[PDB]
Amino acid sequence: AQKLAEEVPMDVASYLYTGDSHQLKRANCSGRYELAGLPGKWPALASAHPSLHRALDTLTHATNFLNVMLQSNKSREQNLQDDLDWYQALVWSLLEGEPSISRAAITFSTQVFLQATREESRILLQDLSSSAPHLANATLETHFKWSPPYLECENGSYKPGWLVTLSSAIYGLLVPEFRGVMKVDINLQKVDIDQCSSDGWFSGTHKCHLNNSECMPIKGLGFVLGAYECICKAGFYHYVCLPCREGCPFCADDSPCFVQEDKYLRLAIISFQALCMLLDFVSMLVVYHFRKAKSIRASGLILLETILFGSLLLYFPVVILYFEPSTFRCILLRWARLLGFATVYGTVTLKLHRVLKVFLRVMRMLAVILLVVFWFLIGWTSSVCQNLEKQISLIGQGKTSDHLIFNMCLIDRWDYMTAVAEFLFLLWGVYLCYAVRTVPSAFHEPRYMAVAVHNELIISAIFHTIRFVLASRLQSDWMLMLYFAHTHLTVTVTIGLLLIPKFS
Amino acid sequence: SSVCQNLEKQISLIGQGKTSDHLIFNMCLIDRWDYMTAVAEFLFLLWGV
Repeated sequence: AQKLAEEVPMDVASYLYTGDSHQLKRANCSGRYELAGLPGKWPALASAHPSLHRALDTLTHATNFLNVMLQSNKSREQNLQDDLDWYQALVWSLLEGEPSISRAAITFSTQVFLQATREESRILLQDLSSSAPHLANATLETHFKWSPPYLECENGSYKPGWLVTLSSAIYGLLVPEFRGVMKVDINLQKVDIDQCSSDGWFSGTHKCHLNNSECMPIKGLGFVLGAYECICKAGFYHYVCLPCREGCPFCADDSPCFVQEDKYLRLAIISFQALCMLLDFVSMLVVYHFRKAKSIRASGLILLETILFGSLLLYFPVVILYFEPSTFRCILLRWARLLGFATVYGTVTLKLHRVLKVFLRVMRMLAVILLVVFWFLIGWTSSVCQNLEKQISLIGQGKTSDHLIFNMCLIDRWDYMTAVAEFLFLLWGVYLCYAVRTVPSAFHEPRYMAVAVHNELIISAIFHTIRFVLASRLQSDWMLMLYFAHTHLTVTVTIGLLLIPKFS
Repeated sequence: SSVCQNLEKQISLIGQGKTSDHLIFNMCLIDRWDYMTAVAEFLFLLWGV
């Protein structure tokens, strides 16, 4: 409607859309404009500047004045002596009242009329029909007469200004009739208009509807189009308002907000991780086949398969942290860590305790610490889920280093003291191995395990250290190498020292 | 540690009251930890028994 309604006035669209001197400084008009529909629905001073009210006020004052005056009894029609002076001074003061009332006429015949227009400072006035006086439209009516914006031209180029008129028909004086027509016209061209108003002058926000849309319009200049600036709300800007590439505002570009990946790297990483877990399972089967010469008695078949189930319980964290951080990730992480940890190293150290008694009842020591670890997962798990899944803190976090973003599983002071557990439960065995210093068998099994223990203490301490130190400025790739590296190092090691000799 | 490093000042507290019908009463209170505490005491003395 409004869009198709723009193909209305040729050599005026510069005066309409640009509101420009192309249709004004040089464009043959030979006709005044007409807002009888080029306005809003009708605004009728319901969508009003105050100036409308001021104009109507002076109008109605003069209207009542002349009506009651003409309603004076015995209407003489005495236009001879001085009544002409009264009407002349009246129209002078009239057009002198409004600084933007350009021309105005007043006719009274119960063809000739008084008129005046602002030349520079005086009311260029003469007893001749001018400004406005529509006896024709008053007879057609046979209230006041609203009017239309215009242009300073009837058979000429439309000069500066677009003229909106106010007009009325002089009610006569014991009945009434049409006895005159008085009307003025003011410049409806320096009149601020609103394309994005809720209701205004034919407000159409046809530049920013929804697509990250806001209209932050150009408020008051005058009767000019293209005066409704729009804003591109939280996305890109290339009359283009666009989204972001992601839920990541400040999209001066539509660039991405995440780290660059190294997928090809990650494939082989995971494959090699499966390699080690394959070796784990495989060697468990190796055990359950070849169980009948020295190793079987000195080293429990049971206790071996314990350790391997440990390693297979253990290697998960890697395959985890290739995948994305959901909160359900982090918890499995804590699960696998502590379970593989205790389940292996308990049996390890207990063998040595038994050795030490031979110097001078296994599982009824081990199931204890497995118990305590069960308890722990439960306690901490519930204390985060039931009471912190929703309320206060967030675990899976989108943390940013510098330009980019990355998700990750986060920490808590809990896992600090957990690492410290690792410290001490090894350090026991370390005391153990040290003072048990010279003690025989055809294996140097104690030297083997003691090696494991010194290894893991120093090195798993380090791994936990270099994760907790600077996690808040990590990418999601350097970390993975860390996990891969330390777990392969220490634990493939601590497999091999036990398994290697027990073939040859 | 959980208290003294996270929820000391930031978001939560313990000095805390509820109401019977429309009247006030403050106290300390609980979370899941005291639950697990109890269950440990239980099992410990079970072994003793």
